[PDB]
Amino acid sequence: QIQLVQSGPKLSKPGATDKISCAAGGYSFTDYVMNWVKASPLKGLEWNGSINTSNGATTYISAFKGAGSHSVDSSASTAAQQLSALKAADTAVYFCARNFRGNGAMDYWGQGTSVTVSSAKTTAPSVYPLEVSATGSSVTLGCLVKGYFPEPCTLTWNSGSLSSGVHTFPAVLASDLYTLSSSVTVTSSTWPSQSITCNVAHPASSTKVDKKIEPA
Amino acid sequence: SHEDKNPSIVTIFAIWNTMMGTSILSIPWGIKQAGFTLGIIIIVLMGLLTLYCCYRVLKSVCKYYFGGFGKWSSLVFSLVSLIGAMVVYWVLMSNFLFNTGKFIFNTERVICPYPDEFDHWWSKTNTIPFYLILLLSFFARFTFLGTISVIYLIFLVTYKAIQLGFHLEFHWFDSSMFFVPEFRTLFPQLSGVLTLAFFIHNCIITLMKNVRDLSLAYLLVGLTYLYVGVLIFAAFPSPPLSKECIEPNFLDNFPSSDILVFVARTFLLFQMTTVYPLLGYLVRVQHVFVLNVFVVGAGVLMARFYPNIGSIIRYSGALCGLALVFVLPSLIHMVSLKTSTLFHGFLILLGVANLLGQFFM
Amino acid sequence: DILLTQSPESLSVVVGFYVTITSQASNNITTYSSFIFWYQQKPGQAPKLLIYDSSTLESGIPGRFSGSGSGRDFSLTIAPNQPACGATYEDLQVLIVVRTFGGGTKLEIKRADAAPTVSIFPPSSEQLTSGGAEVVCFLNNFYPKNINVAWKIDGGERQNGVLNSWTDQDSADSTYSMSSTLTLTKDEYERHASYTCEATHQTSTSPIVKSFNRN
Repeated sequence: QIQLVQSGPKLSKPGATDKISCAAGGYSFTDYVMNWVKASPLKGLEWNGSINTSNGATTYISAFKGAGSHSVDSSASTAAQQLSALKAADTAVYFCARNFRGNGAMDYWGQGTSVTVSSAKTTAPSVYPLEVSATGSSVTLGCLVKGYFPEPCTLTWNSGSLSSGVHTFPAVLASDLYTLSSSVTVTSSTWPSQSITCNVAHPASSTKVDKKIEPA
Repeated sequence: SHEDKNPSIVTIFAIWNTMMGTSILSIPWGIKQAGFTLGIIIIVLMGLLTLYCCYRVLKSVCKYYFGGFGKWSSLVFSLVSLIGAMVVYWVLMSNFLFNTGKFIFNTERVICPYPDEFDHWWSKTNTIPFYLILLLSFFARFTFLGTISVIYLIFLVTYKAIQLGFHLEFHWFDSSMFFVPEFRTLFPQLSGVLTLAFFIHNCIITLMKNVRDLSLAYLLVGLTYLYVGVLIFAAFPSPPLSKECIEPNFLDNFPSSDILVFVARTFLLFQMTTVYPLLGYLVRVQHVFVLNVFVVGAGVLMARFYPNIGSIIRYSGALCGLALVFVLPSLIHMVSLKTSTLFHGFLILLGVANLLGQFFM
Repeated sequence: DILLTQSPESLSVVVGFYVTITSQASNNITTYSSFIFWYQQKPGQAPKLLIYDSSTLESGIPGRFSGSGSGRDFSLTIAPNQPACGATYEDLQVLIVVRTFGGGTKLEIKRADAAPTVSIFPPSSEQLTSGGAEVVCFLNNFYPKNINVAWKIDGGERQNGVLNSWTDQDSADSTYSMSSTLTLTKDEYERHASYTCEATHQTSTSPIVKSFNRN
């Protein structure tokens, strides 16, 4: 089972550096090439440089010579890319990929590292449960997560049991603070008769909070 | 082929066709292992050095100088050349059969083969019909297939490069994904191949029995090797692929169904089969068929476990070339002298660093 | 550097129909076989390889994805369209030392029109006690993407301090959803009683209004 697992989201301060990793399980590491790719607002994919691990031979795109630095660890079968002195324009998602010489393209990819280049300091979120305002058929009830930074923010309903009827809207920035909201629509049979909770986790501020939706 | 009354012209031709054969297939991989520039230098020097040591053999079972530890010593290393060549014949007939047959079961590409329902990949399906034949020689009636293979093979290589051949860049000591450095630390691996490729010493005495002749012969031979080596290394599509992909049998950098290569493989298969039995008469002349099934068994076993043309040729050539090409012809000469000593010791040292440099990996 | 120009910019295909994304390369990307590749990327997820060497199908990809092309012009075709295909698709060239991608094609699956399940939510008291109050308003599972929400505080169209978010198109429903959180102060929230979440869409000429009174 070919698996590429990269690093966690990074909040690097403007002018600092970070190293992104990519642990490769499921194939013989050297029999393939490791590439790196950049995705920036909605559309715009850029090749970024790449390295044949057998002879340690990297090859970059001119645009990225001097930002990206490839390296590999043959024993750990991981690949690492260092980015240096970042600016606002370097806030992007970085992907890790896999190439065999020409007999294909980039067949297996990585989950993606999201680097956020900013000086706003990590603030933890405020979770507020959105109780329903009368009911009839089915009730949608919600949950508002307001005022957090950086963006890796994970929200589950009923610890994941409730996977269906969910709408986890993406985050927006207002005055260097994000706000996220989520809705779940269930039957008048199922609520308030059962327990429904908004589970919010901001790993970056070591914040794990649960918030139950109540009628008042 | 391989290692082992004339009006000079036919003498040079004969030395050429004898040293030509499946030996030329590994040259591209050798350059790649040293780097391009450093490899070219090595090919020239190693051509010149082996020529001097072949001269030396000409100026001389010999080996009275040593006796016992000399008579036996010449035999074992001469046996190393012979039995080592009977092994690589086995592997290459397998690959060529495999592709020659896979072709005739009912393609312009270059392949980076993944290193290791049709069951047509067997080296045992040829030992059964091919082992009695060396108990018997007449097979020398088909030496023309040696030239036919070499003729068609060279035609093949030129046709290919004309089609796709403009890809070079010069990363001198750094590396690129697609290009290897020009000076690579694996330069010893190239030297080992060349020793076995540049070896006629075991039979140059009988070959020259019919010196300007020899110099043109290795020059023609030496220049023949440099041609194939450079075309395949340069024409290897390098922006899309990489020059680290060059397989030790460069015909394996091509698919199972390259028609031109299949013609070359069929021709090489035709020629190669008409020459293995001779080595069986050759090995035993140097009382059951136990020895003689021993070399046959050695062929089959090698192709099924470790089938790299590159490692086999470099080790065997450096081994038998330690004595038969480097030290012994230099020892024969120096003792026969009952500044030059320093030079000839340096030749002795190269033959030593040749073998030791193959272990460094 | 090979510049790849991919069209359409944005494409809309009805479910069950055929989508023909196209790519054109500046230079030649054929070495001895063509070296363009097609990729699929759903929101927030890594890219997926559909067709390699312009016309060969990757193990596991549905045969409804087909590829053709050589030299300069290439096309990608999804012959029966499925809502699991609501993604953005790009093309890649692997032939020359600077590797380049394409403009991207955002495929939107046209489904039957559906109207929003609009639901309004008063400020949680846990916030009012911390100061501040926002009226969230979910508009879920609708089609098409375009929609307008007009917050009205005691009838007065208040458009200051509204903040929206849309979902990408559902991989199964082929629908969209939106959350409009109108944020006020605790003080200003208690200066008014009516809070309406007036939503207009293609489905109803008369806006679907969900409202509440503070008492």
